[PDB]
Amino acid sequence: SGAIYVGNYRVVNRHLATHNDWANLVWEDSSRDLLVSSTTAQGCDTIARCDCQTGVYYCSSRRKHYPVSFSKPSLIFVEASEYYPARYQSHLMLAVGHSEPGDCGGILRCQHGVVGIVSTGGNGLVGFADVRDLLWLDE
Ligand SMILES: COc1ncccc1CC(=O)N1CCC[C@H](C(N)=O)C1
Ligand SMILES: [Zn+2]
Repeated sequence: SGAIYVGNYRVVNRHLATHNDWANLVWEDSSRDLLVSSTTAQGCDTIARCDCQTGVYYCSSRRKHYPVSFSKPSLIFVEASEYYPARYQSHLMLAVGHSEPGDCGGILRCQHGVVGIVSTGGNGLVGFADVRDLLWLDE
C-alpha cells in the first residue's frame, strides 16, 4: 500500500482508494490508476518537477529501496486483473525490477522529489504512475 500527501490532497492508486477517498473525491483517472482525495491536515511531500529517468523506489516485499532507471510516461498494455479488464494504462513508466501486488503504493523518488507511485508489475518489470505533470497539486 501507500500514498503521497501534498497540501490538502492525498494521492492513492485508484484500485486501492477507500470509502473516505470516494466520499472526498477531488480528481480521478481510471486509465491512470490515480485518485486524489481531500485531507483535513496539511501534507508536506514535495512533488518532482523534472525530466528524470533514474530514481529510487520503495519495495515492501523486500523492505528495500532500489536504484533503477525507468522509461518516460507512456501507454502500456496492462493485462486483465480483478480491478480492471484488459486495457492500455496511460502515463506509466516502466523499470526492470521486482514487485508483488501488495507493492502498489511505494514511491519512486529522485533528487527533485516524488516522481510517482508503484502501479503495475510483471515479467521482471515494475510500472509507476507518474504524478509530475499534475501542477495543480502545489496550489
Ligand atoms: C507482479 O504484479 C504486480 N507488481 C506490482 C504491482 C502490481 C502488480 C499486479 C498488477 O500488475 N496489477 C494489479 C493491480 C492493478 C494494476 C494496474 N494498475 O492495472 C495491475
Ligand atoms: Zn528529478
